[PDB]
Amino acid sequence: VLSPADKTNVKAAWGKVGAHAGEYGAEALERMFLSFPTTKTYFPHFDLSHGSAQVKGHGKKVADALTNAVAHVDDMPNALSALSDLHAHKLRVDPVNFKLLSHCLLVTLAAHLPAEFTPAVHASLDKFLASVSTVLTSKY
Amino acid sequence: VLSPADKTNVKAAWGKVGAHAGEYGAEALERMFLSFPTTKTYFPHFDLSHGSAQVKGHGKKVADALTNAVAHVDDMPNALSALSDLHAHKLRVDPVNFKLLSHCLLVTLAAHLPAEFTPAVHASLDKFLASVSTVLTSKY
Amino acid sequence: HLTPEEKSAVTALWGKVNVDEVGGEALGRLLVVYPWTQRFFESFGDLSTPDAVMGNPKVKAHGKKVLGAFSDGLAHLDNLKGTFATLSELHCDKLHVDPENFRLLGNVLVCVLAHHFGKEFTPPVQAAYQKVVAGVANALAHK
Amino acid sequence: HLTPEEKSAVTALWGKVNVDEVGGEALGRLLVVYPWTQRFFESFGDLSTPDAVMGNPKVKAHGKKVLGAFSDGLAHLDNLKGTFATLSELHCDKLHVDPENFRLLGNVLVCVLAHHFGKEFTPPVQAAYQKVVAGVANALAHK
Ligand code: HEM
Ligand code: HEM
Ligand code: HEM
Ligand code: HEM
Repeated sequence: VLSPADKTNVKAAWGKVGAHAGEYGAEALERMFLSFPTTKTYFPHFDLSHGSAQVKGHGKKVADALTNAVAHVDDMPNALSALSDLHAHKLRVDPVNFKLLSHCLLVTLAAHLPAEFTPAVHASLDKFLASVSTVLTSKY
Repeated sequence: VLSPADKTNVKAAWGKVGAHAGEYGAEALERMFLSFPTTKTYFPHFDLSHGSAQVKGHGKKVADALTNAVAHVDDMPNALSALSDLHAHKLRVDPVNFKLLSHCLLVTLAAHLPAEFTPAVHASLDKFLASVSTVLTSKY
Repeated sequence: HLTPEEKSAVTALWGKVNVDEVGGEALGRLLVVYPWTQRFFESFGDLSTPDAVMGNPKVKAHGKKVLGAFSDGLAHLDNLKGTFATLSELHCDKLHVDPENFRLLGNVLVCVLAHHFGKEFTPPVQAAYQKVVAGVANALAHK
Repeated sequence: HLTPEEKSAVTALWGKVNVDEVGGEALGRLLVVYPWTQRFFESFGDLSTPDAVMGNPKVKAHGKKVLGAFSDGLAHLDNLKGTFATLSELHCDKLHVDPENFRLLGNVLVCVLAHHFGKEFTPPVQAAYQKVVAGVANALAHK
């Protein structure tokens, strides 16, 4: 459960992503695939080499989904319902993989926005990503 | 996130507990303390012997809380705010311990209510207990 | 590992286990309670409802193999690592099963034993089984 | 289990690490991001705001010791299981630190390295460090 302070922290930090949406999304995916090779098993249909067109395109979709989550932070189950059906019902993604991607997202943000990535904001981002993760792994 | 089916299963099953709630709470605690002895460190002030009235008394309180959670299953962060403050802010309970108690509650229910502990009900009780646990380990 | 009285209690209940059903019920319950695990069992066919899962003959037969592996654990308590070496290799290299799931299955087996044995599955008997299932999980995760 | 290319990448980055700061930063973030971990360090006094934590001298001092142990591992990658042999006995027996927390600290350290190094903390560099921190966390959990 996110605090009011968590919600404002996430808004200000994620808002700084802006035009860098696809870029940071693609980088987080690349970090996940290289750091945690078993996650590649969900993408056998992808070219997963550095700079791949498919990973770029997908990174943008992931990052835009999180942007949509931030915009609907108080109504995430409703806003992410189709994405929950995709991940939980169709893809059956092991919840461990959300932890790995969420970690790689935090790493990406820290590498890129060191001013934003204070300990308090790190904490709020981690809670935010865990909540998005719970939504996408549940079916309700 | 709980499905509509999840809420109805939990209501039905926890309803079967009734007068035994206190009793089941105490046994789950006892199961937890014996199977996972590191959890005892949160209770240095308790008599933790088998049959302990202190454990019995606390089991009733845990059970009563779950009943209240069921009653406000759509409103749990609000309904459980006092307990969140206690467990997350004051006691700083490691979230691992909630998984242990939840498991021990499921074991107790299986041992006592075998006709009611169907696979479907087991799944819904698990997701419900996970949700209560998240609320109690959250600072919001 | 286990105290002698833990061993005799554990062994006494294990000898009474419904060998045809218990493993199947644990695997079945894992698939129902933790549905992402169904990803690993696409070759089993229909797993789309709890009834379908629990009655599926591949679930029942594989469950019996899983139970035999736990039994082999109980037969080899001072050498779980060696017993499960080949199985650990399989689950890691070929199957790509995250190890947290080994702990989930072990705990589901405990729930099924409680379900089948009722008040005979006492807190101390549970405590001993928890040691067994954690040992099997650790051993499977070793590689 | 690190390759020579991974060992070279890890070693090169670690040479540039501020040894008096990074450990305190990682421990401080652990206590802020995962506030239950504060339970183990009540002797530190005020840990009640992110600012109180991050500026606590006991956090800074203990984190230096923590960092020093990672540096040990980094100079002995092929034998982390003996490099951390004593420390493992401490956290399990006396301190009762649940193992999930070792992995959390390792990942918080990764976050700190990314924060400090920015674009230099490349995806392959991270991958190598993930092996290091998993190695350390495994080695520490051994008892
Ligand atoms: C922050 C967590 C995540 C978010 C926000 C997210 C978001 C998305 C989005 C927006 C899509 C595209 C759906 C569409 O185009 O209609 C998608 C597809 C997908 N996601 Fe995720 N996802 C997350 C985590 C994961 C994880 C952890 C995995 C597995 C490692 C995963 C595997 C996939 C796969 C396999 C697809 C289908 C890709 C394709 O065929 O094009 N996702 N995800
Ligand atoms: C769903 C799980 C849980 C529920 C519903 C629950 C509920 C409660 C309730 C109702 C109280 C009494 C608060 C009051 O007087 O108003 C309480 C106190 C407490 N709980 Fe929990 N709790 C849960 C899990 C845990 C776990 C996992 C631990 C640690 C292993 C824990 C440790 C405590 C402690 C130490 C107290 C204070 C006891 C005392 O001083 O009397 N709880 N809990
Ligand atoms: C933790 C206790 C577990 C034990 C004792 C166990 C035991 C076994 C055994 C004995 C086999 C048969 C190997 C063979 O045919 O040679 C096997 C295969 C398998 N296990 Fe497990 N396992 C466990 C956990 C898991 C989990 C958690 C999953 C996934 C959720 C899993 C997925 C599989 C799969 C996919 C196979 C291959 C089945 C096939 O298609 O033939 N196992 N396991
Ligand atoms: C996983 C990486 C970790 C490493 C390398 C590590 C290393 C160390 C070292 C070297 C010491 C001895 C410091 C000294 O007194 O000279 C120590 C002590 C300690 N560690 Fe850790 N540790 C780790 C994780 C954790 C975690 C996750 C916790 C709990 C949240 C924890 C709690 C403690 C405590 C309570 C002490 C005793 C410190 C004192 O009061 O003097 N450690 N650790």
